[PDB]
Amino acid sequence: ANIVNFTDKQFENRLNDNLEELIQGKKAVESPTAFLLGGQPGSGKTSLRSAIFEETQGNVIVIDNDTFKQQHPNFDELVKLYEKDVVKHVTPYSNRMTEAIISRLSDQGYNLVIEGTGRTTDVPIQTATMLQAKGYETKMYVMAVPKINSYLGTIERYETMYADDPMTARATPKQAHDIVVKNLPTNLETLHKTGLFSDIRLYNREGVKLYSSLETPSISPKETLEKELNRKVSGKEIQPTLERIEQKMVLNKHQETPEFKAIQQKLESL
Amino acid sequence: ANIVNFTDKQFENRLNDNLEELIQGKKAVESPTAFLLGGQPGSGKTSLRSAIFEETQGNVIVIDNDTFKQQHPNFDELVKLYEKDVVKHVTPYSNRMTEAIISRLSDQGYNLVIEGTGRTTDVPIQTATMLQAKGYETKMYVMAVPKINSYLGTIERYETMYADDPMTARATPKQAHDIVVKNLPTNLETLHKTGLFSDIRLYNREGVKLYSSLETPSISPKETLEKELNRKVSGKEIQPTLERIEQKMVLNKHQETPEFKAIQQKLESLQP
Amino acid sequence: AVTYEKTFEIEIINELSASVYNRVLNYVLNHELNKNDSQLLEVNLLNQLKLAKRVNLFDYSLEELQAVHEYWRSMNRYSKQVLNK
Amino acid sequence: VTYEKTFEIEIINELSASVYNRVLNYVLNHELNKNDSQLLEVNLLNQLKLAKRVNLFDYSLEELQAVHEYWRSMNRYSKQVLNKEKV
Repeated sequence: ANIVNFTDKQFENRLNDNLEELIQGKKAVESPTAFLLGGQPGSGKTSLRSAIFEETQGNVIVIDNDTFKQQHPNFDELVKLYEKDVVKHVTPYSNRMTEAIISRLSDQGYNLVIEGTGRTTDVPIQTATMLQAKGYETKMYVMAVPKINSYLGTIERYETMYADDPMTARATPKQAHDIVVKNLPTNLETLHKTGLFSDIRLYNREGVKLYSSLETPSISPKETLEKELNRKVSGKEIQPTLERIEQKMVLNKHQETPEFKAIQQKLESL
Repeated sequence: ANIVNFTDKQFENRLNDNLEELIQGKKAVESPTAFLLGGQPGSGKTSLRSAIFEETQGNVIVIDNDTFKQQHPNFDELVKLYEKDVVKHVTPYSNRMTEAIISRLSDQGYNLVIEGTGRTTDVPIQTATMLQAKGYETKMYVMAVPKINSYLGTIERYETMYADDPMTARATPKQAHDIVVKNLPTNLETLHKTGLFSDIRLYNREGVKLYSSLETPSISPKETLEKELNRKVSGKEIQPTLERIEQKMVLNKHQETPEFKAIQQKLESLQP
Repeated sequence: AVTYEKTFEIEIINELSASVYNRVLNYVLNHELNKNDSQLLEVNLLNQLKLAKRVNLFDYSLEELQAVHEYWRSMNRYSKQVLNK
Repeated sequence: VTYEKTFEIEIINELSASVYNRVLNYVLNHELNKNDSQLLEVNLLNQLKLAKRVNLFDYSLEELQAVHEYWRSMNRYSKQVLNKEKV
């Protein structure tokens, strides 16, 4: 409790600014649509945002839990006490802020994009059900990317953030990446069966639609996603990324890590 | 085609942005006042802006010719072509823009501060006469600063600007400074005689009003200004400035210059 | 119709800008500054960041995205100096 | 007002004019829609306009030094974003 806590007034002032920022250039509509995202960390879900922005001709609001963590009223004091381990202390705030925003924006009828990994089915089911009760159509757009490419992506994201700010940069546990990779295929089939989503789609990093339950109702998203996740990536396709990451790690003075050494071998092994 | 020239359209678009920028937060009034500034380069005339801002409760527009020099449409090309001697090539543009801005803003009736050195008597006379014909009260506020302090000011200014951008920094030719110091005292008396200015004031570096023709109409501004221009500055007073200049010149790697050698020599003699 | 290189730049920009914006917003709010007073150094900065964030990154070229990324790196550095006197 | 603050203000005004003018020149030369905040260079121009609306005479020396750094950073940043060529 104490400093990790905050007043309703502090919460309110932040909620109001968040709302002001998010609705800029946006307009509520009669039949709103909510797009729940999915895909393991590193897959590149930003590509899904592009496809949805296009579909809605720009009239859509993206709700990303992570963008509110450093907004905790006492973030500065919390950081001085916990430094790199501050994240766990402010997640509650971010979670509450995220739910407050979704609730307010869905009450008004804005088209929404909800950042997510699809690690579980209960979260998206809960969200979709709550939204449909408010008159929303709900879709689920998910990244379908080879596990090796998304894993390298988590590493590159970290090294890049590190280069920008060594203070707040923090790696994605490989366990967190692998758990989504392992459960996502089965989870999408489970979601397919609920019929809650008008359309469940799989996309690659270039925004190419690889699957659509609306288009192929009897085809499960499972096998198609698994195939992509386990697809063997050629050295020709992977070498460029390896070198790019390698160079960033050298700059960050991160050569003495299993990640750097593994990239060296996997690279020299070509 | 001569990069020194520019189209009336280019001038017009810049004039429009300038007006939009300058009137922002200001308002034209029924009986406007214009303040013509005076003082040699390095005399810290921005201090005058501060006093006038206070007097007008912030409702005043500052017109400064120098702020338009790099606004020349082909400034970049002119900089590579003429380099260090580029200023004289963009002055035609800046002079034209400055007069256009003064004309447009005075047509409306905004309170104005016109940056100037007071090198001449005729420019401010013509300016004030033109303004009065537009319903303006015209005043003249001038910096009264020892010639050693203003000279040092031009050096600190150059070295400081150089530190921010070597390509943007330009030294103040000593003649630009010395000529004003020489003309000003007499020029102010000549201006005082015209009766064009409701008030002619002299301010020191600290913002202290040293003279006001309005308060003492039978006293000439000349002697008071000459006394401060020629005032002998002590070892202290300039020491902090010399130290600031040294710090910048070391940073700028300008130690191998007469100025620097003079600064260190002086600073050494001022040590306990 | 997007590239991985650009969408990756956008992801990084979105995380960095959030951090910078939040830092300034937090200060303005814990300090009770009038958000409607652009004369205040921190509020003026907040308003500039608001203007910077209102853009659509999906309509920028790779070069422009790299520029936006540097913009936020610069504001990350600047905000720290302005807030931490 | 002090000479120290006055000098800081004089430098700020000179540097800001340099940076603003560079940006203004580019926007005008490239005929960019000044009312389109989506255009990267116009967005920057508008931020600079916002920066210039402040009354520096009301700032402390510390606030002025921060403003001075602002213009140094925008001086650096503008040189990078003003990438497109042409007359």
